[PDB]
Amino acid sequence: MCGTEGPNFYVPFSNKTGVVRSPFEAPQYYLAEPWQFSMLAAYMFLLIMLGFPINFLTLYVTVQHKKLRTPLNYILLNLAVADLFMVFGDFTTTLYTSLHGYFVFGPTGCNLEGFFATLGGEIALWSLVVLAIERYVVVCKPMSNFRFGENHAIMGVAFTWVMALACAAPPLVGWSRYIPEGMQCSCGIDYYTPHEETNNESFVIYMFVVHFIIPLIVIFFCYGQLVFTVKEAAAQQQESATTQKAEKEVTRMVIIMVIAFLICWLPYAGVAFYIFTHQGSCFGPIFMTIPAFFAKTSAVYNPVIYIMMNKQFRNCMVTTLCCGKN
Amino acid sequence: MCGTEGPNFYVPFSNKTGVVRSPFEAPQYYLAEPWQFSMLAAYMFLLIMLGFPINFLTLYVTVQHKKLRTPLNYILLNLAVADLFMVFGDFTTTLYTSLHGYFVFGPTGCNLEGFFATLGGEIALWSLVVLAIERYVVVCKPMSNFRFGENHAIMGVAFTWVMALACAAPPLVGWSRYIPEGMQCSCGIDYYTPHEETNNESFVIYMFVVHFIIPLIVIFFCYGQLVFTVKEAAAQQQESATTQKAEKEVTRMVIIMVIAFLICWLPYAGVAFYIFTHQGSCFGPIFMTIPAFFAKTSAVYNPVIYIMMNKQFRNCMVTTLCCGKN
Ligand SMILES: *[C@@H]1O[C@H](CO)[C@@H](O[C@@H]2O[C@H](CO)[C@@H](O[C@@H]3O[C@H](CO)[C@@H](O)[C@H](O[C@H]4O[C@H](CO)[C@@H](O)[C@H](O)[C@@H]4O)[C@@H]3O)[C@H](O)[C@H]2NC(C)=O)[C@H](O)[C@H]1NC(C)=O
Ligand SMILES: *[C@@H]1O[C@H](CO)[C@@H](O[C@@H]2O[C@H](CO)[C@@H](O[C@@H]3O[C@H](CO)[C@@H](O)[C@H](O[C@H]4O[C@H](CO)[C@@H](O)[C@H](O)[C@@H]4O)[C@@H]3O)[C@H](O)[C@H]2NC(C)=O)[C@H](O)[C@H]1NC(C)=O
Ligand SMILES: CCCCCCCCO[C@@H]1O[C@H](CO)[C@@H](O)[C@H](O)[C@H]1O
Ligand SMILES: CCCCCCCCO[C@@H]1O[C@H](CO)[C@@H](O)[C@H](O)[C@H]1O
Ligand SMILES: *C(=O)CCCCCCCCCCCCCCC
Ligand SMILES: *C(=O)CCCCCCCCCCCCCCC
Repeated sequence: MCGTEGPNFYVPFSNKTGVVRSPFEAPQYYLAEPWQFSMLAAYMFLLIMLGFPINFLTLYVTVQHKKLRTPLNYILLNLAVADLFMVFGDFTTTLYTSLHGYFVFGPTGCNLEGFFATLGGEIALWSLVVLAIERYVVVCKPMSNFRFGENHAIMGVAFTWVMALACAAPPLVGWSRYIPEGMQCSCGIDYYTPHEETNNESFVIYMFVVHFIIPLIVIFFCYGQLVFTVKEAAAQQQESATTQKAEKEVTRMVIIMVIAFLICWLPYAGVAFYIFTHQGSCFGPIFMTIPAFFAKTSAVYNPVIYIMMNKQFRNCMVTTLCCGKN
Repeated sequence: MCGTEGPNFYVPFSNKTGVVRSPFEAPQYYLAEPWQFSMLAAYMFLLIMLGFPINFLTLYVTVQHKKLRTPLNYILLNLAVADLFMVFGDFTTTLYTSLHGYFVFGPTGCNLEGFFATLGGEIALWSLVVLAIERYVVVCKPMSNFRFGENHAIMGVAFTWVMALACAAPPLVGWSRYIPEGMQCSCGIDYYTPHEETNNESFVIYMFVVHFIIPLIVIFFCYGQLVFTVKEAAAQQQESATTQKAEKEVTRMVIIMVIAFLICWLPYAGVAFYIFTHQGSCFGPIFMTIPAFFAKTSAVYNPVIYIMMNKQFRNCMVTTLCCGKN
């Protein structure tokens, strides 16, 4: 028996020595050295310092450039706000609590911080999904005589909110639950503990399917079709060298988008799966931190991929940074 | 009497309570809370995470692009290596010692770490100086029938090394000295203490003049003349719109370069001056950290200004990041 448990938590450490305390009450420095708690904080510092400017800039530059506000960009803006929730509801809090060596906000603080930290990265997730669907619709033109417009773009955004609530809201009401995780400075969904009172098991499956498999499939299909439609067109168009460039560009970019999605969600998926099927086994606090390290950083690399590498967004950004010129 | 002193150090705190320990021996958590030591470490993390890629990339991209290696770029490469010394000899060490709450490497560790941390930012300093001189020489053509070439560029680089040793080497031999500074996790020149055995006073003046005033003057003169020569040419050339752009660009860039130089060196200068003329007065550990916060970060913003905003370097960089294309 690998850890110690209580009404609202599970500490990944054995109380055989009597040292273990509530992660809501005293420091966890038996889980990890304090410098490791600092490093956790250092990381949380990095992600704020990078995540905030680049995501906030996105909103800001949109306000400055009329060229940018187009129904197809609505979802990208959604991404940037979602990333901000991640930045404030998650990274900063965790910067704060890590520096105490435990989650100082108690169980309600855990529900809140967990809800927003989940709501943030889930909106971001479904945004990447919705974007792919639209680009598929717009570029592949699967349904004839359909022009994508502002009203569709709204639903696409609202869809992310519904889907993200369909994930983050249930633990607040008793399907799974939020508990401190890893080094116990941050709160997340309990996918690793078979807590029957909240039916944690049925939820992790529902998560694995609806919030992982569905996204992975949609994202592959949609972009799959795209790299098809575009490679097709170029082969029928070879007298055009620009067109040849375009097909090249798009492919590369989709490879990046697809790889990026995996780097973000694979570890959380691989780990959740492994634990589910390895149930008798002991999983340390740091290791539990790893798939989180991966997903959290997406709040930096997503807008670099999806915004900064965008021709339109970058120029407006470069213009604004340089105070109106260039 | 504001602090406590010992053979190799000065702690900015009063031993009237008997709590003060050697910064080479035990934690300084009476100087500042531990979370503040973490934050110091977080900052040191930021500067490595940003400072290393962008400075190392510079060296690397030069290796990949023949277009870049030109005598006028030698000094820029010097800048990037100097910034690296700052990154490894300073930021990482300080990341390490901060996490102990004192300088764990003892006085010899203090001499080393101080020497390299000084040598780094001083090479960087004189690089910005040398660059300005060359650009003045090349653009203003003050001396007729002179073409700048590889051999001049070498001396320019070597000059930075001589000048930086003319600064960093004396404290190792008894003109001033290296002691832990601020929160006592890092070592620097002792400009704040009137330690007569090493003649700290005559050195801070020599520093203030030779390593601050001289740089400030040269940098203003040289770039002053440049924004003159270029504004002159455009006024005589107005039928050319490109030329009009150029004069605009250069001016803006010099404003940035000049402002940047001040942001880096003004606080260290203002503080050193104030302390010199305010000698009876007490200066806290954190405040002593401030002008260092400013100068250290230049290891990030200098190569952004001087390298990434360079048309030539950026493109090669953008090419290399994207794995040969675009
Ligand atoms: C991990 O292990 C440690 C050790 O098992 C455990 O800490 C212990 O918790 C109990 C509470 O359940 C503490 O017991 C108290 O001890 C003090 C005496 O110093 C008293 O204040 C308390 O007495 C009251 O309660 C007793 C019965 O529960 C009655 O006998 C008495 O009349 C009072 O009503 C009580 O004995 C105990 O001190 C700690 N021990 C240590 C070493 O901290 C901890 O709870 C575990 N962690 C987790 C995560 O569950
Ligand atoms: C800031 O203040 C504190 C308090 O003033 C100061 O720490 C003290 O340093 C002295 C050493 O100079 C320590 O004295 C030792 O105490 C222990 C007893 O616990 C003994 O090991 C030592 O005895 C030897 O030395 C004595 C004379 O120096 C002889 O009488 C004896 O025979 C032995 O030779 C010695 O007394 C003292 O314990 C600490 N006190 C505290 C509270 O830590 C500290 O040095 C100051 N910091 C700085 C930066 O200078
Ligand atoms: C940058 C934001 C910094 C926020 C405050 C960090 C405060 C850490 O606070 C410290 O936590 C310790 C337990 O670990 C307590 O014992 C100390 O009394 C408490 O001061
Ligand atoms: C990322 C690099 C982390 C390097 C190691 C940091 C080690 C901090 O180490 C700790 O310092 C304490 C005093 O402050 C000592 O009391 C502890 O015993 C020691 O483990
Ligand atoms: C060849 O095609 C290599 C191409 C792709 C490079 C894509 C880089 C995206 C980087 C996003 C930001 C990542 C780091 C975030 C750190 C917190
Ligand atoms: C109008 O001209 C505003 C123009 C200048 C912006 C120049 C920005 C340079 C930034 C360099 C890197 C700074 C941050 C380093 C953080 C560690």
